[PDB]
Amino acid sequence: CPTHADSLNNLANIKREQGNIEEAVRLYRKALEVFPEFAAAHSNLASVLQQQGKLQEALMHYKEAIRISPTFADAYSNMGNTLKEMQDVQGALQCYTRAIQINPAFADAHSNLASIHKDSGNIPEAIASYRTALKLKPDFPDAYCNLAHCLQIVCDWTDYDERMKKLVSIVADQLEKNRLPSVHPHHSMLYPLSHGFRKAIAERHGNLCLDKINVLHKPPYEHPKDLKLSDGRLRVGYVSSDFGNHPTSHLMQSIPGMHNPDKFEVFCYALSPDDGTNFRVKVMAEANHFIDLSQIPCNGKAADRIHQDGIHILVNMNGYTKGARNELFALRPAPIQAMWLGYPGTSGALFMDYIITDQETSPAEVAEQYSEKLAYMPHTFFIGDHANMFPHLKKKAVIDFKIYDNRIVLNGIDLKAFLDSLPDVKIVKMLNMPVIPMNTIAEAVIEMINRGQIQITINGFSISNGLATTQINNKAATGEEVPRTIIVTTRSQYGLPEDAIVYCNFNQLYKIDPSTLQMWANILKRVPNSVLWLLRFPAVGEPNIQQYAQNMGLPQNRIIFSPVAPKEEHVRRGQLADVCLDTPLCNGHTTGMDVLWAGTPMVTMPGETLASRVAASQLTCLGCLELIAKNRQEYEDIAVKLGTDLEYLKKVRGKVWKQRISSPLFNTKQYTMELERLYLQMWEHYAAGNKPDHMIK
Amino acid sequence: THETGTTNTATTAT
Ligand SMILES: COc1ccccc1[C@H](NS(=O)(=O)c1ccc2[nH]c(=O)ccc2c1)C(=O)N(CC(=O)O)Cc1cccs1
Repeated sequence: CPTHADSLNNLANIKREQGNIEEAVRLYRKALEVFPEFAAAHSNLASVLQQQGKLQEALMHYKEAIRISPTFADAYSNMGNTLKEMQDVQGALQCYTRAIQINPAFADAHSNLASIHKDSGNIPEAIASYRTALKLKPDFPDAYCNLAHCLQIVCDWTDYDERMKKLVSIVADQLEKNRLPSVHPHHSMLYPLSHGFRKAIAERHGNLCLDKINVLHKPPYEHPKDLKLSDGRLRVGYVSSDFGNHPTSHLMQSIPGMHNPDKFEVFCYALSPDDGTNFRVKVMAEANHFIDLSQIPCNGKAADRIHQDGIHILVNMNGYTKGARNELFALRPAPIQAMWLGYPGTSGALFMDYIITDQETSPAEVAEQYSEKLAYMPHTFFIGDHANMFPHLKKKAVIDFKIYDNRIVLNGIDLKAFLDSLPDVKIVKMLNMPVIPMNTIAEAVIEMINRGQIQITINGFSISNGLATTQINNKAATGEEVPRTIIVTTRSQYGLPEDAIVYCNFNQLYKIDPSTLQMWANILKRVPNSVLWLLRFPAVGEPNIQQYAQNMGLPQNRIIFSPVAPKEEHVRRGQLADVCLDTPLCNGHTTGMDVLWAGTPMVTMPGETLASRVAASQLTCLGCLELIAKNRQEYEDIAVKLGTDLEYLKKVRGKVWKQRISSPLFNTKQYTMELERLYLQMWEHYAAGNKPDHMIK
Repeated sequence: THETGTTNTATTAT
């Protein structure tokens, strides 16, 4: 009787919705025993197999369904999602467009197509396709929420207030109904969700990893209970997809080689293949052991490898980011597993014991935001490799085109040597700043900039246009090598005014909300002639920001946009700003380190989420408590005082310029030593037979 | 930046 197969298939669909994936698989397969040419059952089975990480087996059943039913649009759209996950974008597009050609009214396929456009950087098409999906299927949480992030990306704040209301409403309903929330964990920081909801979002995405390891039927691992097998050394394993040209390496690439080999054995587990860059070379050369898990795609086999190395502390540097294999942590190959640096938030997951943070970022009163126990670094948990990557910015000189420290700037390894042969340079006391007068050399340098020349040679020294670094040395532009030439950086290169205060923010525009721009507008209105310097990130967000700024009483000529730049130029041109205005919604993280390395004071208002308090943690470690605001009034007042009291601005810029060297903020050696002391507190705690507890010293 | 999630469609047998 046909109801037999149909009933098994429809019951399986219910079981899938309930989260009982195993039982759903069983019922789908029973349906195929009863009715072998059952197109729907082939496709529904492939769906749950995809959810279990059995991608090739899912593809096979999708094709079977389509062989049985060539116009089965559900199967084409579902297959597209599997191909997208396998990184076959053209295959995914071919499937989605086939499904929509079969059924133009197929809401889900329009939304899945939109997700390709969103990931490709084609935000207008993504918005169009998400809007078609919501028109066809008005109750559609994935489409609504991913549309909302599209609008965040381009700073479209049309009906932003009702958007946040409905986002929160959708999450509440999904959490109450035991469904996976349609807001992603890495985005939950951006919306006015409760801390409970953000933690629950995290836990649910973590649960996805369990469905993919449960099919491995692996028993629990036996873990080391001492250090005898490792010669008294603690074995630390750093797991990351980002050993390569990625901001995480720009932060911590020095740390594996700075560990003390008398008490630590360092294993780096790469989740990505070798991208050929010096970042990957350095970690592969300096770690005691380097293991390319990108060659071991089975998470059961990869976890076995970790466990065979005898790791004591395994460090999750991905969290919920591209390239993560949190399945590895779900299998628990190590007795202690910690979140660190790469992901600004909680995993919400039982399989992570600790998050490495600090008392400024994560004060004890807000411990309930995290599923992990808190493990404190003594100053800030943030770190950057700037002192190793960008030593040419330790010193600077200027040209007195008339004296400013940030209108025409020179940096270089050989800059001092160059200046030794210019007898008319003046040394200004502010740690000392040399000042080139408006002489023959200065005119040639300024002429190079105005004509867009690439570089000139003066007294045997190469002098480079700071806009042309990729034509001179591509490896210098990326931060893989220290630039060799003397580089010239000027406000004229970016259209910034020579006679006014520059406030900057170099973050992606999705970190800005209406509340932030209003606060920036309040500041500019109180500092005459000052401008705000932002990035085209993306470009299509520029007219939205200009329009909202103008509605707040700010003419368009008050906001200047530049393009996104290679890493080294992005850090170097921070020297042209007077002040950085941090985004309170989600602070600059890497970019906070970047701007302070240039000596630019950063004003910040720490919030409640981890992502909203990082900049203040950085400024506390730096030693500039006067840059940290307790509320919006203080944030504006601090920024206006810096833009109007020029003696105070010189004082505060002088602090940053000096303390980036003398404070712990950029000191990777001290960081690694304190990191080691924290690892040993963790290990001893476990070795005494205790479950994880807070390590706040 | 992570890949945007997608929506699988469940087919009802009739
Ligand atoms: C190699 O860079 C990866 C790799 C993976 C993920 C993010 C980045 C990277 N983060 S980073 O710390 O390095 C970095 C760089 C330049 C930057 N230039 C600026 O003007 C302002 C900020 C900035 C930040 C990034 O944010 N990019 C922007 C994007 O996604 O389109 C990609 C890049 C653009 C120019 C070189 S790289």
